[PDB]
Amino acid sequence: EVETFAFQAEIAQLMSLIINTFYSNKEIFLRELISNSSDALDKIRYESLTDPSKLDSGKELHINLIPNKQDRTLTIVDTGIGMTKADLINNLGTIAKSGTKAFMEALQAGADISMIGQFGVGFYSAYLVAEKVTVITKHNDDEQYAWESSAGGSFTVRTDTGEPMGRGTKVILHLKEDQTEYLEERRIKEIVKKHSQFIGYPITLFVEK
Ligand SMILES: OCc1ccccc1Oc1ccccc1
Repeated sequence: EVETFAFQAEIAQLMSLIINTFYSNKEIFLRELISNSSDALDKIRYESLTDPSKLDSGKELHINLIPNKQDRTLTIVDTGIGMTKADLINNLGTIAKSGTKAFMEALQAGADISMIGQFGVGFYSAYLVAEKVTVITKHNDDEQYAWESSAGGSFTVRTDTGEPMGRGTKVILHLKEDQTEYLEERRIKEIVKKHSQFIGYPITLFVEK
């Protein structure tokens, strides 16, 4: 049972700008996704301060980076608050309509694409490097769902049949054929050290083979 949705016109416009604009500094996608994961981990931490049972779905608060050269995927996993089905459909918990508006007024006033995260739509920087993005998520108040989009104006949502997650979000980047440098251990390490060195949660870079 797969539901197919149209992006709001402004989000489709943001996504086409990210895909079609010539912009070499693509590596900031990882900073933006790690920052999103950190924000989601902050939220479940804050909720657990007054209700410890919110961590019954998992006490550990962390971020994992999993490259897979055979599948040509880079997966960013966190054990944050996760997203309900409603949040997934509503632009993955973002204020994407007003954020895109603010972002594009900034771009014509001297900003560049690397500043996307200041406008709440940093998730969509995934399409700097990915031809398709899958988002698997589990929130304490909902079931496990899979969101997917290859851009082109539509996304799908289905109940996830895969591995149970407990709580949190998994962003699977199906990389473009010429963006496989982001599967290389030394390149990911360099980017994490450059842009994410002060994130307040353990970031574990998995190795392969
Ligand atoms: O988990 C990071 C993440 C992944 C995909 C889309 C948005 C995300 O950012 C969140 C999600 C939920 C709460 C707060 C921030």
